[PDB]
Parts: sequence; structure tokens; C-alpha cells
Amino acid sequence: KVFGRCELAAAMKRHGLDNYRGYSLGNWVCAAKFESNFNTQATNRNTDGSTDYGILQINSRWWCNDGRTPGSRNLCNIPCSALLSSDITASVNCAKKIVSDGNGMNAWVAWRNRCKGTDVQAWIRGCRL
Ligand SMILES: Cc1c(C)c2c3c4c1OP(=O)(O)Oc1c(C)c(C)c5c(c1C4)Cc1c(c(c(C)c(C)c1OP(=O)(O)O5)OP(=O)(O)O2)C3
Repeated sequence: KVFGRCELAAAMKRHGLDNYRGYSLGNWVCAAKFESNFNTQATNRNTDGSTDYGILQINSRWWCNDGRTPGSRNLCNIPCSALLSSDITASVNCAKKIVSDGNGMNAWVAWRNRCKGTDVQAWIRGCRL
């Protein structure tokens, strides 16, 4: 599913991402734009043989099992295909676990380099949430 910006913001709010671990909603919308262009079916393969899955591009080495990644730990205890559904529940629950893992949202390089420190609440303006 390709979300619209405001549609995704509304969904992420419903799933309790607003100020989760202190990160206002715009952070999560910004991250999804630069990670996946709002596409839940996005996949990208990395050099270490892992793959990133879904709207927040969660990686298969540590977080989900995709049946082909060496060193797989499956910390969210999900198959990575669950991260591609039009229902973002699985991506949200796994992201909540990732952001609580010690580094906050710095785990997402695209968020670190293109979102962190910017006017992230601009990502939810015009969406009457
Ligand atoms: C904190 C921690 C936990 C909770 C572990 C393990 C390790 C671990 O310490 P860590 O500092 O990561 O050191 C390791 C490093 C750097 C590598 C490269 C390892 C392993 C470990 C050891 C072995 C290992 C372990 C696993 C699982 C599922 C795999 C696949 C696995 O092989 P793999 O990832 O290729 O090789 O079991 P599990 O995650 O339950 O337990 C064992």
C-alpha cells in the first residue's frame, strides 16, 4: 500500500507513535518518507545479506526472519513479510522495540541524516489530525 502523507500520519497516531520515547509524530512520518516513500511493500537488499522491509525499512539481521539472512536473531519475532502488509501494525510494534533499544531513532540512518533536528512537525501540518 502506498500511503498518502496525511493518511500515514493519521494511522501512525492511532498506533501510538506520537511522542513515543519522546519522538513527536512528524519524526515517524519524515522517517517513512525517506526510508520507503510511504510504500509498505518497499524492500532493499544490503551488502551483509540482510534486507530492509516495509514503511520503516526494518532490517532482517536483527529484527525479523526472512529465511535467508545469516546471523538472523528475529528480535521482533515476526517474518519480514509481515512488515509489507497494508496494515502497519507489525511495522509499528517492531519500530517501538527498535526505538526503545538504546539509540532512539538514530537506528534509522535516513532519519538521522534527513530528519533529525529539522522542523519535523511540518510533516503533519495540513492533516487535521
Ligand atoms: C547477546 C547474544 C545473544 C542474546 C545470543 C547469542 C550471542 C549474543 O552475543 P553477541 O554479542 O551478539 O555475539 C554474537 C555474535 C557477534 C555473532 C556474530 C554470533 C553470535 C553471538 C552470540 C551467536 C548467535 C546467537 C544466537 C543466534 C540466534 C544466532 C543466529 C547467533 O549466530 P550469529 O549471529 O551468526 O553469531 O542466539 P541468541 O540471539 O538467542 O543469543 C548467540
